[PDB]
Amino acid sequence: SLDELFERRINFPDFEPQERLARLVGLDEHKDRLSKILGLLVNPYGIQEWAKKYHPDARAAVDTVLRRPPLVVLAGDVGSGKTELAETIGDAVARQEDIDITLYPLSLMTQLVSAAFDYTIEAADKLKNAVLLLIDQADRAGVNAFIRGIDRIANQKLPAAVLMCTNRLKALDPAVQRRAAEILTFSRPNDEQRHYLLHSKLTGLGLNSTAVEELVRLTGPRDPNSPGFTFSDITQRLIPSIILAAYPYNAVSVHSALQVVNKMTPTPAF
Amino acid sequence: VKPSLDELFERRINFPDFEPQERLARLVGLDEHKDRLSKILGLLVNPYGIQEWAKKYHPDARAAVDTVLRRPPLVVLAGDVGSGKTELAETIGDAVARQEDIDITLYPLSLATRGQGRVGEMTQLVSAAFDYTIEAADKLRGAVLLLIDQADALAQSRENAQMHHEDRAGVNAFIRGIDRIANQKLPAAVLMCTNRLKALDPAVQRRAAEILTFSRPNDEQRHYLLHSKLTGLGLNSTAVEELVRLTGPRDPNSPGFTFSDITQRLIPSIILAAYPYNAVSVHSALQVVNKMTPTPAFI
Amino acid sequence: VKPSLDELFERRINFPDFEPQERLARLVGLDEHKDRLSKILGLLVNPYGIQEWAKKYHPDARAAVDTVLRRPPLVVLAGDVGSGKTELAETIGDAVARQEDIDITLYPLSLATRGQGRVGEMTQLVSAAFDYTIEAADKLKKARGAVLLLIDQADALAQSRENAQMHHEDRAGVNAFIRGIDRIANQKLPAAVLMCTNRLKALDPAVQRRAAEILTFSRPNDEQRHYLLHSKLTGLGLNSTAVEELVRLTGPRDPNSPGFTFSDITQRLIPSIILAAYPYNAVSVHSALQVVNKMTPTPAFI
Amino acid sequence: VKPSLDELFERRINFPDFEPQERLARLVGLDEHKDRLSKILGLLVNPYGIQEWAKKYHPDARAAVDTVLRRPPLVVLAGDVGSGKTELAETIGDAVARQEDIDITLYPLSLATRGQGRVGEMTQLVSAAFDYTIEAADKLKKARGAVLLLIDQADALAQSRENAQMHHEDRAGVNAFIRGIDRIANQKLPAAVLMCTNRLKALDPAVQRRAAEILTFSRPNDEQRHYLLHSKLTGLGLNSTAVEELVRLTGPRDPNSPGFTFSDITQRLIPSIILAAYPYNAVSVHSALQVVNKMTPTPAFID
Amino acid sequence: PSLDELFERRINFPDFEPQERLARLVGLDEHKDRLSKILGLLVNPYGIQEWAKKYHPDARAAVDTVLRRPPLVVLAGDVGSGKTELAETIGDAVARQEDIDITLYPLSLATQGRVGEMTQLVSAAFDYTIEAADKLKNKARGAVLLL
Amino acid sequence: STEHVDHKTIARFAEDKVNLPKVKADDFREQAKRLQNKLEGYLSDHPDFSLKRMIPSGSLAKGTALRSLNDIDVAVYISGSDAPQDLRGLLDYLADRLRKAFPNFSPDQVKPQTYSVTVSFRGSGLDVDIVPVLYSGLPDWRGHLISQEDGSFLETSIPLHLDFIKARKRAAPKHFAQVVRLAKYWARLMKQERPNFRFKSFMIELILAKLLDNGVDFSNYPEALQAFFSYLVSTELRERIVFEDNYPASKIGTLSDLVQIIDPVNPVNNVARLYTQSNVDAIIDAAMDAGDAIDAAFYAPTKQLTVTYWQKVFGSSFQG
Amino acid sequence: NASSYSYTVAETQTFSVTHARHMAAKVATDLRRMQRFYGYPSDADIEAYEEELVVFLKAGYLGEVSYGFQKNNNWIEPTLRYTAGDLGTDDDPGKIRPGKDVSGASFYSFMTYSSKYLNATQSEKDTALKDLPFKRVGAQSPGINGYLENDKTYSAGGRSLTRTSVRNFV
Ligand SMILES: Nc1ncnc2c1ncn2[C@@H]1O[C@H](COP(=O)(O)OP(=O)(O)OP(=O)(O)O)[C@@H](O)[C@H]1O
Ligand SMILES: Nc1ncnc2c1ncn2[C@@H]1O[C@H](COP(=O)(O)OP(=O)(O)OP(=O)(O)O)[C@@H](O)[C@H]1O
Ligand SMILES: Nc1ncnc2c1ncn2[C@@H]1O[C@H](COP(=O)(O)OP(=O)(O)OP(=O)(O)O)[C@@H](O)[C@H]1O
Ligand SMILES: Nc1ncnc2c1ncn2[C@@H]1O[C@H](COP(=O)(O)OP(=O)(O)OP(=O)(O)O)[C@@H](O)[C@H]1O
Ligand SMILES: [Mg+2]
Repeated sequence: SLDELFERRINFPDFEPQERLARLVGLDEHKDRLSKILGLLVNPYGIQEWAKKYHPDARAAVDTVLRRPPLVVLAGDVGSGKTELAETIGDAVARQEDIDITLYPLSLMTQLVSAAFDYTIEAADKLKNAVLLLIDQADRAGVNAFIRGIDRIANQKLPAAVLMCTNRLKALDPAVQRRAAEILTFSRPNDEQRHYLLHSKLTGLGLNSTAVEELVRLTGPRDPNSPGFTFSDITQRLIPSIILAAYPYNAVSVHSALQVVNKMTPTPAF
Repeated sequence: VKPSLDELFERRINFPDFEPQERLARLVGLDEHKDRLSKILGLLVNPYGIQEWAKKYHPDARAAVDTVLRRPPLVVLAGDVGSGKTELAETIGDAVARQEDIDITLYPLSLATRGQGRVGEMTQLVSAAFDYTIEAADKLRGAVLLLIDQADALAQSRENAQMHHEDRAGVNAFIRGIDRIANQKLPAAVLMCTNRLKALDPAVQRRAAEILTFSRPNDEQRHYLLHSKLTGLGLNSTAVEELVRLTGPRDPNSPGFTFSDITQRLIPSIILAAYPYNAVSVHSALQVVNKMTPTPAFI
Repeated sequence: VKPSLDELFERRINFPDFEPQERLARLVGLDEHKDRLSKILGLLVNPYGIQEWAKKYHPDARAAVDTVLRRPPLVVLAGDVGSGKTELAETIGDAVARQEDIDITLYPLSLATRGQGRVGEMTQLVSAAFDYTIEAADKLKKARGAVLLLIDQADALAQSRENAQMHHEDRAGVNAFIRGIDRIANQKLPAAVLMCTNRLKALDPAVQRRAAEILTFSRPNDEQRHYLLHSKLTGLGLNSTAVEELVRLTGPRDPNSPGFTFSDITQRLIPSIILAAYPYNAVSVHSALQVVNKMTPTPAFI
Repeated sequence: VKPSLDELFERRINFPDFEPQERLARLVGLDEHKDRLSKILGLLVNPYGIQEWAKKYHPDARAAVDTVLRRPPLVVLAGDVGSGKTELAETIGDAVARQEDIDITLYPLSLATRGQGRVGEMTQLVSAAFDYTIEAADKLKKARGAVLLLIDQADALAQSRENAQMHHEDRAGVNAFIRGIDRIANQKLPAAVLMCTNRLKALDPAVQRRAAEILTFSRPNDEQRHYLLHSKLTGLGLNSTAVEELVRLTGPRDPNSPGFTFSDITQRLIPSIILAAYPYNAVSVHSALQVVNKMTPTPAFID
Repeated sequence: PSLDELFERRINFPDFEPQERLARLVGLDEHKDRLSKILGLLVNPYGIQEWAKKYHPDARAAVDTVLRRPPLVVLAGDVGSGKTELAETIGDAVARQEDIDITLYPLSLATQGRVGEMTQLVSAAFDYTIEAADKLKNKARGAVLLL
Repeated sequence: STEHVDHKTIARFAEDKVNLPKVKADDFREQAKRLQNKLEGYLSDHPDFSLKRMIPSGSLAKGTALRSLNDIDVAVYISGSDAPQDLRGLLDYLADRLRKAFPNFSPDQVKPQTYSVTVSFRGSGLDVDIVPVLYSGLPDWRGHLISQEDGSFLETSIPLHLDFIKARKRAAPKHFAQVVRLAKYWARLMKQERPNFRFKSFMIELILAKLLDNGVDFSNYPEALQAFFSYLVSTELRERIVFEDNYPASKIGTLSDLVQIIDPVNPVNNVARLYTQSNVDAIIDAAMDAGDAIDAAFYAPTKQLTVTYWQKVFGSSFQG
Repeated sequence: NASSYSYTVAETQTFSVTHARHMAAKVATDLRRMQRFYGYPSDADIEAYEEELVVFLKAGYLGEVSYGFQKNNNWIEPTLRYTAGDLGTDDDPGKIRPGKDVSGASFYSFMTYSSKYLNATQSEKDTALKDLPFKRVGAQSPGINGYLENDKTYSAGGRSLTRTSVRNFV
């Protein structure tokens, strides 16, 4: 039940979070929506001032946005960069609202969840400025315990939000999804994501920039029916095979890498 | 009480041995499969070799090498029936023993892990199997290969409804052993062969470092096979061409012969048709293949 | 606590014997199957014949002859109902026994091997049945005897695992059969496995590839129908003109219909002819014609 | 824990007895079925009868008589509903018991042999039921007695394995059913299996080939309808012209229309004629004509 | 089949959560009134019997037919329009409107193909409903809602 | 066993599923306080108006409110000869005075009912249920309340009732109020499961207050609940409950009522007067079953079983 | 379409300590319920009785045990007797009548040993009774003033306790 055992601790605004946010590629649209949706959930006052400045006469538009339960669900493949976004998103929101933000990650049972929520509300009541709780990875009583803790935060006018990272949306409890204010889906890596993924790993393999561009193209959706390479495929199949084919009597070659990718077939969608 | 070793592990095999390297030599068309499987296993038993390779050509690229080395020690051989999955896995240890100049021991898992149906027996039998494999590897210098000859029976998908809770638990104990070997640096690798890849649990499938598919032989493969096997039967090259044609898909929808269809069905049937009164005849050898139909395949 | 032999293995048949001999001679049209079965079973007990055959004709090639012997000793008999799959499978060991001057024992696998429902029982019962077969064959290993393991209803014991409705236990039993066949083959034990099925297509694809031979049985053709009737109608006072009309009528009356089986003629047609005359009359051509026209063959699987 | 007789086999019937004799003789139009059925069943009890026949008529045909005895003692009663399959199957042992001067016990197979879903349960229940059949006959094997195994709901137990909508255990239950039949034939036991089905085509081809005889039951013709109506309309003051009218009307009125069954005449038409008169009126010719015209025969199966 | 296995999460009315949810929902104001009216009349028809005594004392048959009505209200419509939110929370408005406690039994049919399962889930749902509704018989002490 | 479910497990269950959230409860009290303040202002403009005061009388004012609260309970004191004597017309009179008191509300939003008059808000607020009290100036706002069960006039003081409750809440800072909610939650579940089960909320508070006066410890919820249950079964509700907060015990004398739980304000008024033997048996059986469960949970070997026993007391929402 | 399914069952479990603790736990509940209304038996005593019952149920030595109040050599209400049986129905503890005249009666426990206890060698008993909480005096069997009501049965995996409650005559 000790604060040390539950979570690492990161204060925003901090320099590391800002610089990791710059590292993130292909998630710009997610970064904006996640910042603004978290920004309104913690600080309702913030949008109202924007409202009266640009559309004060209007009240029906803002009132839908004003009242939402404080859960955000980030769903994507394993290693999709969704975890990196949630750890640093609190910093981005901080600069928007220009208020200090504190983040509590979570390990990956009913009793472990309740304290995390109870600790979160304790600190969040006193600040009255916000507090970010991230359940980094995700029996029935524990499911209930998580539901209950969200309800407490929503009933009380608390600047606190819950981020939940789950690999798949199929099995999410219906009571959980109704409570989530927003559901974010993280698809298979785009051209921007696949380049930076491939460019770092192919470092020192003697492959010129032109080659890694052609790998980005080949690991792509192609026809609208075809899905394109997942994160797992590139890092756990493509790049390993490239090294394995060269080992042990040759170096990797642009021709050899090209033959690996063309033969390789991306995993099908659900 | 701990189950006996022979209760779980059938007959253990040691490499290098003469029988394995000759059985590996007899395989035809699996040269690409051999190299990848021999490289993966060699890296799983000995990780020092890739570091030497990196220095020669790509010393800077530490992160690239780590993606290979850090993969789990599980390789699944799946594909069509009679395609050389079981043959390659039993004898590939010899090629790894000779390249790395260490002796290797192969532990084949028995169907006794299913047990007598006492609750908790499945979990304990499968756990004890991984325990023995880890024990031998922890003391090693040497290499320990864990082989599952029929993986689809031992670790079927837990989603499926027509299976017991003891059945699913044995699948769960099976997942835990693979991870448990992976955390430790032991020189051990797990090979499993299944006719049906879709029967395996998804958690197993993601854990495998690599999945090698075995299929029915193509025009070039059947030709190379038929020459080596039909040697000394007095069959001319024009005849073996027609045998290559006849041992393929006779319809776009039909599959064509497997490796086993040629070596264990067609060849003995050619000879047995002559035995014991007459010599092998082109006319007779052509008449037996036309009667014969390839082994059917799964939907 | 191992299961008993009587719990897994029906009644054992011993050869040579005068009944299996007499039953085997009654079979019509199976001469090629008898020959191939004798070649496979004969080489199983005595591999020298093919090695002597190699020297005379193909001495330079010993891979090919070694290929005949090292394969698994599984023969599948499949085809139409009532066509002699089961009769031939039971009595073939007699013919092999006399020719090889050897004693052979036949083990019929019982359908009790599937079990009563506890987990692992089917895998335990099937594997147990092979241990008995392996142990007996080890004692007789030129081998001083052979062991034949017969699986009379193949589709129930070995079903394609792709079928969704079966239980996980059922697929586990098929795998136990697969490992059993491989197990006998890896050792040089003089044991063979024979399985008969009405439905070859239901059998698992991994079962089929391990079969050394697959023998197909069908319903008798015009000639086969003539020999079978002529021998059975001896002493019934029917001339050759009447039996010619019986052969025509026992043939398929419709281009798509099957026509009479072997079982149809011996166990249905000729008995019905006798019994209509019984007990107050002799067999009449007029009566023999009428019972045949009324009778229809047994239908076939689509 | 061996399954008990009662769970597998319902309630056995013994022969000879007064009830079965009375019911059998009431059957109209099954004379050629009785003789056929009593010949086969009598030849299983006493093989000498046919052997003596061969000597007198066909001495040279030694193989022929052996074929009649070695067949699997299976007969199939199939045909239209309410035609007498179950009534004849049940009572046929009585006429056999009296003529062969022995006592016959009829075991009616229960549908409990299908089980309640355990893996292999059906195969072991069906197997154990044949074991009991064989135990009872093994003691009895001139035969001291005869055993009859009845399966009136036969299409439910033996279904063609080619059908897609059935479990693996359903297909294993047919195979166990097959092997049990083969097991009875292999031994000399005086036991015969009789099975009745509404749909002969639903039965498995492997079952149908082992049928030593297949008996086809159909709806009554004018003669059988006349005898049946005349027998049970006696005493109701209905004249010869009236019963003739009722016989015409209880027949197929079109190529499409199937015509009246045996059960429709006995268990529907006659009691409805009585109930219309009951309880304040006598049976009237005009009432009987109204009742027949209202009533329609039972629809037949498409196959 | 267990009550826990059959009926997912049981909802008890009145409660402030469903009351607030039902106020938030928009575009179904006409449906709210009707559904609350129709359900209230079906679960609590006692008011009609006092009404009937003053106006039509002789008409026993007429009041019987209102007590015997099949209490089925159907929500047919294009998905995602908010009718599932309405169905789950409409019971809170009926409890306060009728001043009686209500329990809600929610069944999800789409959430195997096994033969007889349709009948197993449907009949068992009505059996638990009728067990609970029989204990409330007499004004009724409460109501039961099967969804 | 007690390791699987303890006092804490009951306390956290009460916040999550039994208690009404404080933010919701204060907001509900603010609807009433606005109506009260409007009545004070209108009374200042018109001294002859009959509706001299409005006082919150319900669980929300007691701090015993449940998550399942139907509506806010307030009492309005009617003064002056204009008020009709019959129940039907007194309510109509009150509604008419209320509409005149609140000009902004629509006439149809104020609705007379069987034993009270309801004011319903337009958007998302709870109706306010107003019980008419006939007031003739007696001290501590004593008057003739309208009984919500049958409509009979009861002479009592609601402000004194509130002081009684608050004295017990001062005797057990947070626990007495929590045990009252737990007992009222159990009773509400019991009302739907057991026919002939009737149990008044005010009455439950009177019975629990006696046990608190008797030294029963409320610091442990399982133990205190079991004492409340063991009292009901042992006593069988045939022992009279009387409090000397405002009058001597002798003053009641003799009553022929089957259940005797006396108003601490008025010795003539018996809260249990409407309770019958058929009601009493149903309470005792449920109190027996409830006590069997809580004790079975104390010796239960596993948590799965221990939760199931507690579900007999608190229903399906208890998951432990 | 649609489908049918088959199922498998695990091997039937031997009666174990958990099974014994499942039944003994419900007994201790009935003793505590009795204490609440009649002041006996003690909390500390209830545990000793429960722990003894586990040892005896696990060993199979037990046949019948009775707890409750007695006048002279006759049990009086409340008095609960549990009988070991081979046979499944498992019930929740409770259903203890209160308000009965305890009078000058006292609490007492009597236990009847099973056939298996009588056959077992005494060295064998000590190994099975190794963990017993207290030694027990013997051979003072009481009677029953009133009639006997079978109200509850507790069932473990293999074995069951059938309980009868003594009912005073009215
Ligand atoms: N590619 C190949 N080259 C030469 N021989 C082969 C080849 N594939 C199969 N065979 C022959 O076929 C036989 C059976 O193959 P094997 O059983 O090893 O694979 P498998 O059929 O996939 O295993 P399973 O029994 O699980 O189907 C071997 O004895 C081998 O000699
Ligand atoms: N080729 C044949 N020549 C003569 N008679 C035959 C032949 N085949 C079958 N019969 C007759 O048919 C009977 C039944 O055949 P059998 O049961 O042995 O094979 P099967 O019917 O194919 O096996 P299954 O029981 O699986 O259908 C035999 O008793 C035999 O008299
Ligand atoms: N040939 C017949 N003559 C007179 N009555 C008959 C005849 N056949 C059937 N019935 C009447 O029908 C009744 C039931 O017949 P039965 O049960 O044998 O018909 P079934 O269709 O063969 O039965 P099932 O449908 O159960 O197999 C008998 O009691 C009898 O009254
Ligand atoms: N029989 C009665 N005699 C005197 N006063 C009563 C009586 N019943 C209710 N009251 C008064 O009404 C007030 C409300 O008690 P009530 O029984 O309505 O419970 P409640 O507080 O409304 O609880 P809930 O709203 O949770 O049901 C009490 O404070 C009490 O002063
Ligand atoms: Mg209230």
